[PDB]
Amino acid sequence: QVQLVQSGAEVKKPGASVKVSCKVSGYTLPELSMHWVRQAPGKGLEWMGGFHPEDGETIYAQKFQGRVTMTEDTSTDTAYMELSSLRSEDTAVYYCATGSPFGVVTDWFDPWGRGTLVTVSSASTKGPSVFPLAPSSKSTSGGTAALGCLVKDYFPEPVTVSWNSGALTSGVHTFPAVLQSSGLYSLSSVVTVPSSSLGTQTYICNVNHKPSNTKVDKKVEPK
Amino acid sequence: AYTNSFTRGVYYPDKVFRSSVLHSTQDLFLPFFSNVTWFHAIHDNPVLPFNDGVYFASTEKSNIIRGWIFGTTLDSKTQSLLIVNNATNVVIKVCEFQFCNDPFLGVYYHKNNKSWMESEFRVYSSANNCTFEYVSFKNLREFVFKNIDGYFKIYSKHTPINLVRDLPQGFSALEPLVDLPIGINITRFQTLLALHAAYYVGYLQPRTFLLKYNENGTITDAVDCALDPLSETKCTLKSFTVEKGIYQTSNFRVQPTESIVRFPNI
Amino acid sequence: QSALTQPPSASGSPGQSVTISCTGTSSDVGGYNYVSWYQQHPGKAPKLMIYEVSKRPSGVPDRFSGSKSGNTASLTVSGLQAEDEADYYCSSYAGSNNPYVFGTGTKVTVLGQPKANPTVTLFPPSSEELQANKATLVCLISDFYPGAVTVAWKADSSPVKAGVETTTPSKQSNNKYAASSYLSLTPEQWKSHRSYSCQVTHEGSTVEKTVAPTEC
Ligand SMILES: *[C@@H]1O[C@H](CO)[C@@H](O[C@@H]2O[C@H](CO)[C@@H](O)[C@H](O)[C@H]2NC(C)=O)[C@H](O)[C@H]1NC(C)=O
Ligand SMILES: *[C@@H]1O[C@H](CO)[C@@H](O)[C@H](O)[C@H]1NC(C)=O
Ligand SMILES: *[C@@H]1O[C@H](CO)[C@@H](O)[C@H](O)[C@H]1NC(C)=O
Ligand SMILES: *[C@@H]1O[C@H](CO)[C@@H](O)[C@H](O)[C@H]1NC(C)=O
Ligand SMILES: *[C@@H]1O[C@H](CO)[C@@H](O)[C@H](O)[C@H]1NC(C)=O
Repeated sequence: QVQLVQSGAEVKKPGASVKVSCKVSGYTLPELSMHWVRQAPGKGLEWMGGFHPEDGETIYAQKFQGRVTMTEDTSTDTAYMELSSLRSEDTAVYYCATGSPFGVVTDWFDPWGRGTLVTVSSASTKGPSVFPLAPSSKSTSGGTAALGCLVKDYFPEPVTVSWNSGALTSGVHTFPAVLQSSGLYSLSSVVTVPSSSLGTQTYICNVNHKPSNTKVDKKVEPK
Repeated sequence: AYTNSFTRGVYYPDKVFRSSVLHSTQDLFLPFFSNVTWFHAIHDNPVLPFNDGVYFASTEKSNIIRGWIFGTTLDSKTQSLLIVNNATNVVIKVCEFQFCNDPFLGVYYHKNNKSWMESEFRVYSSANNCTFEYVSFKNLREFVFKNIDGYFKIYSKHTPINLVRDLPQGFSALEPLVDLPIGINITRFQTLLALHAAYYVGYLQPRTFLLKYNENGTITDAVDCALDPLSETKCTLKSFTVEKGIYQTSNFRVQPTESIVRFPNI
Repeated sequence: QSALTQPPSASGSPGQSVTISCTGTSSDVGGYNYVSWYQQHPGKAPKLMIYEVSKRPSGVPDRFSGSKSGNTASLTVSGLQAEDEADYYCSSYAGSNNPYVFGTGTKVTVLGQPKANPTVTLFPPSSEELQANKATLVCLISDFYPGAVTVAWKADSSPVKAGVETTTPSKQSNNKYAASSYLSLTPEQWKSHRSYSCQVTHEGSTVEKTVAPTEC
């Protein structure tokens, strides 16, 4: 059967433009009723365009028409959604899909290509801003301890949570690095570490701001 | 799977009109009542041998069978004949093709994005040297394929049929569709189908045939002289009627078993 | 065109059967409902589910089926657990050839109700963070029903609004959801205040933990 493949994940500014390709594999592109769909992140979906099998028309949703566009390439078997002039609600996942598939033999069902999550913000990537989670004194030697790292005023996209190299695999609490008022990210995420090591040992947090070039791994400790 | 060929695969041996005459000829023919091998679209087009030549047929109405492939090794390391019969025309090509796992052709999708065969799908070719090119169940489509002195030939006969199961008993004859002086060495073959049918094969042999050309220049009866002692008598008398009698056809001669070779031991 | 909408969650306890519904302006134009369903698991991509309110895709474990007609459509979920825990979007597919549109979603989950005893943890700023930019006090709540939480605050016996707040989707091995907030103040305020606290306010539940700067 055919497989649909999104262009990873992406970030472009408001008032700038984004093009998302979808590769299709096993079999070629033109045979497929390619369609594209928005999702507000973790919320409802919304349409934006697609090839009808009537006329081959790459029609668009009126709420986005002209500003959203579609195009295609057979040489790589990529469909494309191109959305110009980005706005507040365009921090969406964009999904590739098609009611077709084929296997030389003809077929008609609607599989989906996982879709590119995108961020849109006015922010930019920044140097060091990593801190350990200094405890409350009831965590220090408690029924369970808890420990980790804190982050502020940074905007790389990716980040690593686990709070030591290989020693921790339970009691973890990750969160989606939420935006500050300035549009930079912030992060706290929490691991219930062993009650012996908190106050007596130090670990490490791999909080590397990749595109800043400032790839920092920093010590995890009470102080 | 097998079935009886009956009379099938009689063809006009030379491009001469004759009429009301029992012309006798030595050529490659499908022997009378010989078994054909039979095949199906249910997951069947391996590389057959071609031997001296092939009779082929299919009973059709779907028109999913759309060509044939021939050569010694069929893998671009020699020139390989491809015949196609797409839409309305016989179409012929002889390139150094490099066919896919199956002769599955490729097939016609929804027209809204344009619909065409993709030349199989995997690779299909890896060199040119296309020394020749040309362009011209309810039905049985007979064919014959032979090569002699680099003249490859196609013959055919299209007819309606009622017997879904086998090659029909009765008679019909094949005129040449094409003769091709293309000189390629053929010892193996395959058939093309589209990918989403049944076909037949049997091998020609050098045989004497006695051919009844009718009043309309048309071959309408045949004797395969080697079939049986009666058919040897029909050809001995040049006649489809043999009266009550005794007729010398031949001389039964015990074949040499092995070659016994001796010289002085020096 | 065939515009459509649906209820928020339709959730139930483990092993339950539940009914997703979608409601709108008309059928898929040109006949009976071409409406089709798409199942998105927490943190993961949509699968194709029942299509044309009747047709079943590959890999469906029989526990799913279509229902209703006209300006409405429905899908059944049965035996519900992890991975059945998903958002079932409706969408319209009229003739495959008349313009499509998408529902608000219906996120089923293994129902973590009646609502649990909260798990609390709290972290003041560190000793160098008290010197750096605009530091923060941060609080975990773990094992409580999502969106019913408020991981809220009190700074030195005065009520205060959160700086930012967050949630995380369900751990599929435990069905537990969790939440956290980060409170914002100046470094002089983090040095001066020394009893700031995660006074949380959830539906039917409230708890408080207090701390000083870098309280080891
Ligand atoms: C025509 O093809 C046949 C094989 O398809 C050739 O004969 C074979 O040649 C190979 C080496 O080239 C030998 O290993 C085989 O033992 C041969 N088989 C037989 C039955 O003799 C034949 O030489 C080719 N002739 C031409 C003119 O191409
Ligand atoms: C012809 O096929 C039948 C089975 O269909 C088999 O018994 C017979 O031996 C075959 N004869 C020849 C000459 O292949
Ligand atoms: C058959 O295929 C050939 C190319 O192989 C193409 O030129 C032609 O248009 C097709 N149709 C007919 C009727 O020959
Ligand atoms: C044609 O044949 C020669 C060998 O005779 C081969 O090396 C060459 O690659 C072929 N060329 C083309 C254009 O197919
Ligand atoms: C010869 O052909 C004519 C039609 O041209 C047909 O009527 C006639 O019956 C045929 N005769 C024979 C002996 O086949």
